[PDB]
Amino acid sequence: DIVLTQSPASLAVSLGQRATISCRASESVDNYGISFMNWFQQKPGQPPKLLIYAASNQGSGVPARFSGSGSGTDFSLNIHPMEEDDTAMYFCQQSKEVPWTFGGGTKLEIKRADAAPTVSIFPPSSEQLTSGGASVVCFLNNFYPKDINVKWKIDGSERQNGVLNSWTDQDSKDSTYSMSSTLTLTKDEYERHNSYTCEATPIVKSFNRN
Amino acid sequence: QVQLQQSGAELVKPGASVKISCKASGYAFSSYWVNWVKQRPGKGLEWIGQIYPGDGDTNYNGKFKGKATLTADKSSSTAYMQLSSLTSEDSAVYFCARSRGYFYGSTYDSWGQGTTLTVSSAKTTPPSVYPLAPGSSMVTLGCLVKGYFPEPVTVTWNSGSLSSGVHTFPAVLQSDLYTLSSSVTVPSSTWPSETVTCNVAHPASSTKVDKKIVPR
Repeated sequence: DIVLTQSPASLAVSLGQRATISCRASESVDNYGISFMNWFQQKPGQPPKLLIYAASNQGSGVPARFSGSGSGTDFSLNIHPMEEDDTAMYFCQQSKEVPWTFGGGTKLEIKRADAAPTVSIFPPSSEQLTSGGASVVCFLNNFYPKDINVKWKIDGSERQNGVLNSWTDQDSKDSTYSMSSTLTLTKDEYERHNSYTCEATPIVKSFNRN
Repeated sequence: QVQLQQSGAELVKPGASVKISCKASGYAFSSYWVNWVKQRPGKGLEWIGQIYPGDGDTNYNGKFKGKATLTADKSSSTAYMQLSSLTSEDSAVYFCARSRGYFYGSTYDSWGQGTTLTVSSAKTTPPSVYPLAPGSSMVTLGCLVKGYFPEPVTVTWNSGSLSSGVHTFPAVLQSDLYTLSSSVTVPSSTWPSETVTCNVAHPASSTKVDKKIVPR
């Protein structure tokens, strides 16, 4: 089988700059001067989309900011100028030899200026309390860069057990990230404390159980 | 236009089989290879095999021989993939894709939307839907969709007409149940003087829930 190795696994590039993604094959993916190397973009929840076929040809409707180079075992995809909606996964792929194979993917993200999260905290709903549970939810929205730390405090003491976090993929329009953090307790444990705090590292939001 | 339309998500128990379909339109189905591709939840892409519908010939990735069987129905322009003796390793998104001739690097040029297969013995469970209002110039509201299986759910706000300012977060799995949340941010002049409603559908349990976000 032909193995395709992509480099780098992850890349962050500023608006207007050049991104270069490489793909190296374990053996040639060309014959008769034809290349069977193709490049695809994949956005969340979507199938891959063709960018470049046969090493260097733009797919139908693909903008000139996408280009491809290479032959034999060495190939590269270039994007210039980088735009906000280019944040995505990128894959190389060879159709020379059955089984057709894909590279491992490159996650290409956009750089932008830092932005503090908009933080919102929510007590458990009365509905959840009637069934015996108590989830406290904190949203940390529209921030940059993606690395952020959320800390929970209950009555002034840090709380780590019962926390689950989820992050969105980079926004295709404003290049920010968002995250949700949920602290789940029993109703009885929730009712044993007063103040609940969510902190982003700080930006602090709190409520008191009334 | 050229289009491939795949069958819906399936939850099946280990040891069973499933057959996924891919219906083509907008071109001569007999004349182009149809390929099948696997993508694990957070992973890369694997080619399973391909079929030439005009004559039924198939080429398989040996890794999938005896797992996958590819067939085609020319009359309905539909390709099928059967997956047998299923295990949790077969849980994935499966795509069909049309490929082109060597003039085009034998590239894929049209894809189905994907079919998610969940192979599990865990039991189907509908979500509990909890509205999140502030404890109380822009106000953020939320909807917590807790304790469901399998994926997916669909969450909208005001039946989808409230689409800007929304963040719907990836579900998290714990103890065979998923939980996700969604936030929406609106001007304070629009809530609670106007109504905001979370709408949740969970097709696997044939459940739909609407919950207004009520001020506290």
